[PDB]
Amino acid sequence: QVQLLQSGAAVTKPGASVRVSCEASGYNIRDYFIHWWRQAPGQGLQWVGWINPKTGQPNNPRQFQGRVSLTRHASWDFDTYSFYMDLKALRSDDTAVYFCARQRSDYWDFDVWGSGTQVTV
Amino acid sequence: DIQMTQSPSSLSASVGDTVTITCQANGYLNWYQQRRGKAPKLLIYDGSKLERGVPSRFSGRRWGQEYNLTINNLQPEDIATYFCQVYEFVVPGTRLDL
Amino acid sequence: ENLWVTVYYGVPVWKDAETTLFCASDAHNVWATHACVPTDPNPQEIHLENVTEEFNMWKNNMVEQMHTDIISLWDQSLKPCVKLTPLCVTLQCTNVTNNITDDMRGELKNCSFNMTTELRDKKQKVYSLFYRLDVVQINEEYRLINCNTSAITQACPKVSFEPIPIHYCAPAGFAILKCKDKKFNGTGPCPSVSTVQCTHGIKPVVSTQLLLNGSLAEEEVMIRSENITNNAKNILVQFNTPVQINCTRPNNNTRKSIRIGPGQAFYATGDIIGDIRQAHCNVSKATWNETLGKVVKQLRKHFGNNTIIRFANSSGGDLEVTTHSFNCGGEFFYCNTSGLFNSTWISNSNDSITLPCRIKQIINMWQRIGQAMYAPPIQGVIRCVSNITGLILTRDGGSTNSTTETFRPGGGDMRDNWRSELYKYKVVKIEPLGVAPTRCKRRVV
Amino acid sequence: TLQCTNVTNNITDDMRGELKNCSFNMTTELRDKKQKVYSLFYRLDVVQ
Amino acid sequence: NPQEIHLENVTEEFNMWKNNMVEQMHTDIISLWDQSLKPCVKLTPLCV
Amino acid sequence: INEEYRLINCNTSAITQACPKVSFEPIPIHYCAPAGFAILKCKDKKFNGTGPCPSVSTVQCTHGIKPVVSTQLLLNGSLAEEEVM
Amino acid sequence: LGFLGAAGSTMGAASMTLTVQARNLLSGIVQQLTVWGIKQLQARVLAVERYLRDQQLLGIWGCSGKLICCTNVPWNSSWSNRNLSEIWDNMTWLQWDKEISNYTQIIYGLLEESQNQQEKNEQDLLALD
Amino acid sequence: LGFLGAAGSTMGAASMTLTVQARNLLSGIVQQLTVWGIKQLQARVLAVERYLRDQQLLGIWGCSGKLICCTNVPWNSSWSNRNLSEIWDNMTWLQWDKEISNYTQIIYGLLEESQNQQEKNEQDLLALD
Amino acid sequence: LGFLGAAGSTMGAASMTLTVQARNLLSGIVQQLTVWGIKQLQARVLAVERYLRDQQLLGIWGCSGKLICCTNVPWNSSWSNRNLSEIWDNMTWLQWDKEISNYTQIIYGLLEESQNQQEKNEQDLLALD
Ligand SMILES: *[C@@H]1O[C@H](CO)[C@@H](O[C@@H]2O[C@H](CO)[C@@H](O[C@@H]3O[C@H](CO[C@H]4O[C@H](CO[C@H]5O[C@H](CO)[C@@H](O)[C@H](O)[C@@H]5O[C@H]5O[C@H](CO)[C@@H](O)[C@H](O)[C@@H]5O)[C@@H](O)[C@H](O[C@H]5O[C@H](CO)[C@@H](O)[C@H](O)[C@@H]5O)[C@@H]4O)[C@@H](O)[C@H](O[C@H]4O[C@H](CO)[C@@H](O)[C@H](O)[C@@H]4O[C@H]4O[C@H](CO)[C@@H](O)[C@H](O)[C@@H]4O)[C@@H]3O)[C@H](O)[C@H]2NC(C)=O)[C@H](O)[C@H]1NC(C)=O
Ligand SMILES: *[C@@H]1O[C@H](CO)[C@@H](O[C@@H]2O[C@H](CO)[C@@H](O[C@@H]3O[C@H](CO[C@H]4O[C@H](CO[C@H]5O[C@H](CO)[C@@H](O)[C@H](O)[C@@H]5O)[C@@H](O)[C@H](O[C@H]5O[C@H](CO)[C@@H](O)[C@H](O)[C@@H]5O)[C@@H]4O)[C@@H](O)[C@H](O[C@H]4O[C@H](CO)[C@@H](O)[C@H](O)[C@@H]4O[C@H]4O[C@H](CO)[C@@H](O)[C@H](O)[C@@H]4O)[C@@H]3O)[C@H](O)[C@H]2NC(C)=O)[C@H](O)[C@H]1NC(C)=O
Ligand SMILES: *[C@@H]1O[C@H](CO)[C@@H](O[C@@H]2O[C@H](CO)[C@@H](O[C@@H]3O[C@H](CO)[C@@H](O)[C@H](O)[C@@H]3O)[C@H](O)[C@H]2NC(C)=O)[C@H](O)[C@H]1NC(C)=O
Ligand SMILES: *[C@@H]1O[C@H](CO)[C@@H](O[C@@H]2O[C@H](CO)[C@@H](O[C@@H]3O[C@H](CO)[C@@H](O)[C@H](O)[C@@H]3O)[C@H](O)[C@H]2NC(C)=O)[C@H](O)[C@H]1NC(C)=O
Ligand SMILES: *[C@@H]1O[C@H](CO)[C@@H](O[C@@H]2O[C@H](CO)[C@@H](O[C@@H]3O[C@H](CO)[C@@H](O)[C@H](O)[C@@H]3O)[C@H](O)[C@H]2NC(C)=O)[C@H](O)[C@H]1NC(C)=O
Ligand SMILES: *[C@@H]1O[C@H](CO)[C@@H](O[C@@H]2O[C@H](CO)[C@@H](O[C@@H]3O[C@H](CO)[C@@H](O)[C@H](O)[C@@H]3O)[C@H](O)[C@H]2NC(C)=O)[C@H](O)[C@H]1NC(C)=O
Ligand SMILES: *[C@@H]1O[C@H](CO)[C@@H](O[C@@H]2O[C@H](CO)[C@@H](O)[C@H](O)[C@H]2NC(C)=O)[C@H](O)[C@H]1NC(C)=O
Ligand SMILES: *[C@@H]1O[C@H](CO)[C@@H](O[C@@H]2O[C@H](CO)[C@@H](O)[C@H](O)[C@H]2NC(C)=O)[C@H](O)[C@H]1NC(C)=O
Ligand SMILES: *[C@@H]1O[C@H](CO)[C@@H](O[C@@H]2O[C@H](CO)[C@@H](O)[C@H](O)[C@H]2NC(C)=O)[C@H](O)[C@H]1NC(C)=O
Ligand SMILES: *[C@@H]1O[C@H](CO)[C@@H](O[C@@H]2O[C@H](CO)[C@@H](O)[C@H](O)[C@H]2NC(C)=O)[C@H](O)[C@H]1NC(C)=O
Ligand SMILES: *[C@@H]1O[C@H](CO)[C@@H](O[C@@H]2O[C@H](CO)[C@@H](O)[C@H](O)[C@H]2NC(C)=O)[C@H](O)[C@H]1NC(C)=O
Ligand SMILES: *[C@@H]1O[C@H](CO)[C@@H](O[C@@H]2O[C@H](CO)[C@@H](O)[C@H](O)[C@H]2NC(C)=O)[C@H](O)[C@H]1NC(C)=O
Ligand SMILES: *[C@@H]1O[C@H](CO)[C@@H](O[C@@H]2O[C@H](CO)[C@@H](O)[C@H](O)[C@H]2NC(C)=O)[C@H](O)[C@H]1NC(C)=O
Ligand SMILES: *[C@@H]1O[C@H](CO)[C@@H](O)[C@H](O)[C@H]1NC(C)=O
Ligand SMILES: *[C@@H]1O[C@H](CO)[C@@H](O)[C@H](O)[C@H]1NC(C)=O
Ligand SMILES: *[C@@H]1O[C@H](CO)[C@@H](O)[C@H](O)[C@H]1NC(C)=O
Ligand SMILES: *[C@@H]1O[C@H](CO)[C@@H](O)[C@H](O)[C@H]1NC(C)=O
Ligand SMILES: *[C@@H]1O[C@H](CO)[C@@H](O)[C@H](O)[C@H]1NC(C)=O
Ligand SMILES: *[C@@H]1O[C@H](CO)[C@@H](O)[C@H](O)[C@H]1NC(C)=O
Repeated sequence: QVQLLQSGAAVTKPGASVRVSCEASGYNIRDYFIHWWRQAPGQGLQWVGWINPKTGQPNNPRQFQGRVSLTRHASWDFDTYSFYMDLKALRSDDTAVYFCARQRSDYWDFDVWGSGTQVTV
Repeated sequence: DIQMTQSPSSLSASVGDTVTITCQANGYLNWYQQRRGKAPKLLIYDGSKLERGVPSRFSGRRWGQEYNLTINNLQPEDIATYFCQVYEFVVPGTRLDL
Repeated sequence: ENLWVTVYYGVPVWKDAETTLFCASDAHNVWATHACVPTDPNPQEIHLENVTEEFNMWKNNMVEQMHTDIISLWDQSLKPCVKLTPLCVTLQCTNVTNNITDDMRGELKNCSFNMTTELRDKKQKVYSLFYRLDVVQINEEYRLINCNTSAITQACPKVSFEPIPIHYCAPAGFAILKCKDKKFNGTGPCPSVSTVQCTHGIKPVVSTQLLLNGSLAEEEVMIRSENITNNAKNILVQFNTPVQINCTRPNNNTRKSIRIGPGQAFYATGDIIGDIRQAHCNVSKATWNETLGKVVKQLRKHFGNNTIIRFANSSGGDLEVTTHSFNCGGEFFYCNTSGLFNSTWISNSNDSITLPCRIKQIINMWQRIGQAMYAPPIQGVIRCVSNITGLILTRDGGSTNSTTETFRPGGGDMRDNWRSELYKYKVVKIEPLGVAPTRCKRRVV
Repeated sequence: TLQCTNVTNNITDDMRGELKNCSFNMTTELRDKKQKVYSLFYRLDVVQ
Repeated sequence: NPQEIHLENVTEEFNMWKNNMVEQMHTDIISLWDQSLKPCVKLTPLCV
Repeated sequence: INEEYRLINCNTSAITQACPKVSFEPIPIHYCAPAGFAILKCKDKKFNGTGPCPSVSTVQCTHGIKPVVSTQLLLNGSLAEEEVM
Repeated sequence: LGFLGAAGSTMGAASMTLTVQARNLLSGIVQQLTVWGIKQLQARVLAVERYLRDQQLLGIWGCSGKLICCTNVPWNSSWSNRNLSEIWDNMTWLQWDKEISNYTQIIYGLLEESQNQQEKNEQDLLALD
Repeated sequence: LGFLGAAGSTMGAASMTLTVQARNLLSGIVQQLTVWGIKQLQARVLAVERYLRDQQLLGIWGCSGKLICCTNVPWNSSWSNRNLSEIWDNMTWLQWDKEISNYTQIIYGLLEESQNQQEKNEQDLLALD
Repeated sequence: LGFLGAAGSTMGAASMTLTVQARNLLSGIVQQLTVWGIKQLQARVLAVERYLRDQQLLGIWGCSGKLICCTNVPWNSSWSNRNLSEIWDNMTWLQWDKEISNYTQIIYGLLEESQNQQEKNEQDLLALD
């Protein structure tokens, strides 16, 4: 299994931060970028950005610069990876559901997805 | 740059018959199917192939800069949203219903 | 008349293939170039008229073999050195405040601990200086930073880290083609091919954000990438005029030596003779700002003619990829390049810049985690001068409306460092047997 | 040296004396500190 | 069968102290000596 | 240890223990040459170290040499035939 | 010229320099642990095995010890049909190799028996008189 | 005699025993880690590589499968000038090799192409009539 | 048939398939630490060494590059005496090899020098006219 476990829902006041996690369990973790997507009520998807898990390097669009932080962490048995997304200055528009996704090749074909986590303000 | 536009906002065909959805997309292309309150799932990548573990009712073909998604022998559960993505860009999908 | 088959042995024909090249060098050091056949004083090169071949980097197999070969030589040189297992103990540290500036406030620690002597039943009390990037507080007493992930190992301070030029030669029955086009892309047909017996002298220097001590282009600045519209691919820039960068470690270091058991020595760090100042690198502000101008002209050709082009500093990650990391004379630097990539170029002084650097001693060279290494201190004062001959960039995604592209420095994967030197070569296999029709027929007797 | 007792929590009588609950002192990652841990062992692997 | 052939009418030049069979007998028994010490007991606890 | 003892090597090296079922007895050894090579042999009785040997001969490999270690006297070796050399 | 120069020229002019391509098929490392110890040693054994597989073929067809060897198999036009001058004067060995790669296995079977095994027995039953 | 006996004799009488020297160029270790494991394995590969560099040369000159091979190159007296009897009856192969080692590279070039490849194409142009 | 089929048949009918046995003497490991690292490497060197020991023999007897090569040595009846039909039509190479293993070393000496070296010097004495 190549599951991508995700954490539960959360809600908070404006002007606060929020962290959402995503586990990787059943494959060679260090060989596939990890992307974060966002879906608003009654809209299409939106690219939040990607992270390279070997070096840990992020890439975000100009809309989210200075507000999003993508990080990762492994354990001293090196089997489990935990990816984190942190959002800093929340507003009403950030009410959405967020998706962990695992790229597979150079077509950007995302075969595995996470359950998704709903968060609102 | 990247251009992308798809063409039935939402059709309303019924059980049995077949329909097609067309995306115009410069540059690779994929198709996804997403039920309400669920994570999407990949059907067709690179515009022509299909992912291992999908009924063969779905199949797509390309010509020029226009791609086609079409499903044969509609089923009571194949009603969901369908959109096409290129790489960061996606589009608001289409809705079909009996 | 009816033509017959005739057989030819030794026709010029070749296909693509993979093999194991062997290496050759000139005339002790980590890359073990004392187990390389000595090179020859005759670099023979043959030009091939009227023939155009097809090159493709990012699939060249000479790169996947240079990688695994210097990862194997690195381990071969650590097998016989000292294991530092007794060094994971509890340390008792204290700030160093003896004639420091104010930038080095908190960068050095003076730690004391209990060590094993040459007798299994005696201990000794010992001190040594450690950098802040190598110790952690146990409960907010310190400990080395690696003692919950890996074991450290370092001796053999008679082995140097200086890179040595290395030629990669091909066995019999194979050949190495070489593209002599001056405006060559990554892939595509090169119409001015030529053959050699082995490549030029390649230096295995490792670095992260800038490419150092490499080769230059002859016509202008080149920009190579596979699918420049895919923002998950790095970009390789190559200058045509070098930029100098002078780096130094201005402290006067001393080196103790502690007999930990029989025949084992640990090389600590003694006191410092003088003042404690920070390490840095100075770059000429005029030359740098000029070559950055010559890069945006070529960068504009791939995007619209009136686009805004920005440079920003790295956005995050590990310490190795968020800074310019290199090795100068046995010490490992990590310099803050946030003063080089800070500008905005739209269409239509005479001093230097100073980049502050840090230093580490516990090194985890390739992303492998289960085995770190220590690095003994160097006596005296460090100083080196290098050429900057390229960059590794990364474009910000999600850019619509066709304006304001943003680039940031990247790196991390050493294979991109080898592709900047082996983009001209490819390996082919000779097929010397061919048949053809002709009029002669064998004489029956 | 281990210090073992019998496992009698919800067993049949086939397993009376087949499992032991042993406790001992182990070395940690810092050379001067130890830890006290435990583990279950089959009776065919320990001797008095 | 230790064969040996006599060669009439031929004289050759010998020179010890430059013979290369000597510099190979040396390094080959220095190397067999260490091969027989690799797999046996290390006396580390004896330095007390 | 100070003017209590210690082994003499504890400040220069470590000791291994001369694995007890392996003997130190020397055994004759013949050194043979690969294909395409040959081993010449001088049969002069009064042969010097260097110089022209006028009674050459060829063999496939040498006589049995015992690898005996010693310092001031050579032991269990070969003798001269005519006189002391 | 030198190694692989005639690769530019046409078949007629390139088939006068076979010896230079033939001489560089054996060695060139004239005088000279696993890394760089067994790396090389694995190469030198493959160079010999690839060289002996071609001397064996040339011997089976009756061409041993030669560089040009007129055989006795007729050229079926189904393999190609181009005027002789349109082959030896306006194309190269690189071009012609791609136009023929589909039939060499068909041809190689003929050379092996359609001449030599057929002829090796005839001289046997002819020298008996 | 045996292996290398004729080394004493003159060229005329020593050129009757070529097979003796030729047979001992391949093996003699009839039936049989790094020490004594990787050195010997590098000995057996060098013997094969050295034995094939000589068979390749003999084939290029048109002499494959022979021990004495009359060629078609004339003997330039600038290499040496001694009466035929003063060569085959009063000196040895050891003596003559030193008197000639300066010109072998000159001679080897004449045999390779300037005689055989010149001759290999003429039969090609002749068998097409 | 295939590799070693004719092993069942008689010598006459089995001597039509020599190429099948001859082709399978070189490789079979066509494509890609000691165990399974030096196991292979010790085998590939023995196959090359055993293959060159027989090409050398054939060249010494004057049969280089051939599969059937009748010589100039007469058949002494002391080795065997059976009607030619009682050899080529009612027995096999396996049966016949066991009847001759005592004399091959005697025969091999006659082929080597007593026929070819006796003949290789006579073309010399003839070609000098
Ligand atoms: C990209 O490429 C770049 C180009 O290659 C590369 O840069 C090069 O990097 C290497 C590696 O870091 C550099 O090589 C090192 O250079 C060190 C400096 O050597 C120079 O300075 C020495 C000191 O000179 C002072 O003292 C002399 C008396 O001895 C005086 O004569 C001098 O005038 C000078 O006096 C000044 O200082 C006095 C003391 O303070 C003062 O009294 C006085 O008034 C005045 O102010 C010189 O000795 C030395 O000379 C060497 O080189 C010249 C040629 O320039 C030769 O002619 C000489 O024969 C001699 O070889 C230089 O001028 C070296 O010290 C250093 O060597 C040490 O390390 C190596 C390797 O480990 C050892 O083999 C070597 O022996 C040294 O180790 C030893 O050190 C200690 C103390 O000596 C010793 O006890 C110990 O046992 C140990 O063995 C090394 O070679 C090179 O310089 C860089 N090039 C440049 C142009 O800068 C760059 O790194 C590359 N980038 C990347 C990323 O890879
Ligand atoms: C980065 O990654 C991206 C992917 O994300 C890469 O994009 C790829 O870019 C290449 C080259 O830029 C594209 O190849 C080109 O594809 C087009 C379109 O192909 C479709 O249409 C073909 C028919 O098109 C004609 O007819 C239609 C109407 O019928 C018209 O609208 C068109 O304008 C045309 O007139 C059709 O034949 C194709 O199917 C065939 O090909 C595919 C494979 O592509 C097969 O699977 C099919 O089975 C079938 O065989 C397809 O449906 C082609 O039209 C282009 O043809 C050019 O190149 C030919 C050589 O192969 C050449 O013979 C043609 O004459 C033509 O020449 C071009 O250049 C001339 C220069 O003077 C022009 O004058 C001329 O007008 C023409 O433009 C070409 O094959 C890829 O499709 C594209 N992939 C994707 C997914 O977008 C990008 O390359 C990467 N970059 C880097 C640096 O790596
Ligand atoms: C870094 O520190 C070391 C250690 O102090 C410095 O080395 C020292 O350099 C001085 C001056 O070159 C030496 O002084 C000399 O002393 C002798 C007598 O010993 C005297 O005859 C000379 O005239 C001179 O005064 C000193 O010996 C030397 N120390 C050692 C241990 O060698 C070094 O110079 C410092 N480096 C820098 C860049 O400051
Ligand atoms: C890499 O270098 C850059 C600049 O070269 C570093 O950013 C600089 O960080 C310092 C320390 O936090 C900032 O100084 C602060 O300035 C404010 C305003 O005067 C003052 O109130 C503070 O007390 C402090 O002095 C400095 O402003 C900042 N520069 C910029 C342009 O933001 C950066 O931190 C370095 N990277 C790392 C990892 O340290
Ligand atoms: C990255 O680039 C920006 C823009 O070039 C740099 O900010 C600029 O820094 C200079 C030097 O301090 C400022 O000049 C001086 O500023 C003070 C107060 O800001 C003013 O009173 C002086 O008269 C003088 O103009 C300049 O104002 C400032 N620009 C802005 C918009 O803040 C920045 O320092 C660069 N970062 C690095 C790490 O180099
Ligand atoms: C690369 O291709 C070019 C283009 O074909 C070759 O240049 C041509 O080579 C031919 C062959 O030597 C020349 O023909 C000559 O014609 C004159 C006049 O009839 C005749 O007297 C000569 O004996 C010879 O036949 C031709 O002039 C020359 N140039 C052209 C066609 O413009 C070139 O040789 C090729 N190089 C290689 C290395 O293959
Ligand atoms: C090994 O122990 C260290 C000691 O804390 C762990 O350090 C982490 O360090 C980073 C940055 O220094 C902090 O952000 C983390 O919070 C620290 N960990 C914890 C649990 O607080 C380090 O993670 C340990 N290594 C492993 C593999 O667990
Ligand atoms: C995708 O499918 C549609 C039909 O569902 C195709 O549109 C038809 O194209 C043909 C030409 O081949 C025309 O004759 C029809 O009139 C079109 N139908 C309509 C309703 O306009 C379309 O061509 C397909 N896409 C591709 C790239 O072939
Ligand atoms: C080195 O080991 C000695 C052990 O003799 C340590 O000294 C002990 O420190 C503990 C710490 O609380 C005290 O409780 C003991 O009473 C001390 N023993 C003696 C004999 O004084 C010493 O701390 C160790 N050194 C370091 C740097 O940790
Ligand atoms: C690091 O701390 C040690 C103490 O453990 C310092 O060593 C002492 O230095 C003073 C200086 O006057 C001497 O009087 C003491 O005798 C030293 N003690 C020992 C045990 O050597 C050392 O100087 C400190 N180093 C730095 C750079 O601050
Ligand atoms: C683990 O080690 C501790 C040592 O601290 C052991 O506890 C000691 O046990 C001895 C019995 O021989 C007592 O005399 C000491 O008084 C004990 N010390 C303390 C501090 O309690 C303990 O028994 C060991 N654990 C096991 C399972 O053997
Ligand atoms: C060694 O040399 C001697 C003389 O140099 C040879 O003896 C003569 O050999 C010739 C050649 O057959 C005979 O005709 C003479 O009768 C021999 N005796 C003389 C001249 O006194 C001897 O044959 C040589 N031996 C070898 C093995 O070459
Ligand atoms: C196996 O042996 C049988 C008989 O011993 C062979 O069958 C005969 O073969 C001869 C030729 O060898 C034919 O002329 C006969 O017609 C065959 N049939 C009979 C005698 O009944 C058979 O060919 C042999 N098989 C092989 C593979 O050699
Ligand atoms: C060292 O100094 C820093 C501030 O400069 C302080 O926070 C820290 O507690 C000090 N540590 C010690 C061991 O003195
Ligand atoms: C290099 O590649 C780019 C993009 O594929 C193309 O625009 C350019 O023309 C190429 N250069 C050459 C010399 O073909
Ligand atoms: C042997 O050596 C001695 C001294 O080295 C010399 O006097 C004597 O002449 C030599 N003998 C011969 C036969 O060369
Ligand atoms: C030539 O080949 C074709 C098939 O490609 C075959 O039908 C024909 O019989 C062959 N001709 C001869 C003479 O073998
Ligand atoms: C013989 O060699 C000499 C020396 O180079 C040369 O001058 C002469 O032309 C040569 N003669 C022949 C016929 O080769
Ligand atoms: C045949 O062999 C016998 C047995 O050795 C022998 O007596 C006889 O002379 C040989 N015949 C010939 C012609 O050699």
